[PDB]
Amino acid sequence: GPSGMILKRAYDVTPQKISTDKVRGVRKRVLIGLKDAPNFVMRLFTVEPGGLIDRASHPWEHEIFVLKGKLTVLKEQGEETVEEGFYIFVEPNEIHGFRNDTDSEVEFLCLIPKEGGE
Amino acid sequence: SGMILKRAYDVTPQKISTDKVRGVRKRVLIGLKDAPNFVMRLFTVEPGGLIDRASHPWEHEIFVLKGKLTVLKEQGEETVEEGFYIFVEPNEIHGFRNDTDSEVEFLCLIPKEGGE
Ligand SMILES: [Cu+2]
Ligand SMILES: [Cu+2]
Repeated sequence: GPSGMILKRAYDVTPQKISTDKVRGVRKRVLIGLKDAPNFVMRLFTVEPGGLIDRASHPWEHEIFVLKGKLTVLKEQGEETVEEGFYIFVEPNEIHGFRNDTDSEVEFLCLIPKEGGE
Repeated sequence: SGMILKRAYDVTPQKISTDKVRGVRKRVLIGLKDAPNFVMRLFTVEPGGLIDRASHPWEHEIFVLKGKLTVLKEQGEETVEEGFYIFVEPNEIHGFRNDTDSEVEFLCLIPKEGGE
């Protein structure tokens, strides 16, 4: 493929609104997307206060790193909150979701294999 | 289980000190034991630390978490700060240095073919 390196301020990517049956109060920046990625993509999610990524599962994993705030993680059984500096691994097909129960924006990096989209 | 939630700091850093890498610690957050496709590491570069120029047949996806990171390119260099992401194409010459007086941290993901 192509050569070179991209170095860019993540906030120079505009946050795009995500609105689906199971997602509300969320915006996403695609940092390293399908157009460039050999294998996996990098997104930066912003969860607004009260925003919800409701429980779901899908045939690919997540690798997540929490950048800002207190994130509530929804599990098959119950929930647990983590904060900036936590990582999360979600195996393929594992039930998961996220909620922001705080009054300030939560941000996390979320990487998936590119077969799962961007 | 099917979900791991952990404070990255709690993962034991590994000291690296070789002919090409000095003053660097590496945490493997999501490693080969868990990862179906790609691995997640967190590097700490001490003041004056160096990851010297190299290339390899896999990409890097990096996010700068803390500090001012000097990025070595095939020729020359570029400094970036916390809040920058870096995509290094496969085979591109790259490395890293910390010219500041405090620790620099960055997240670094590679496909599993690259090891952890
Ligand atoms: Cu998901
Ligand atoms: Cu490298």
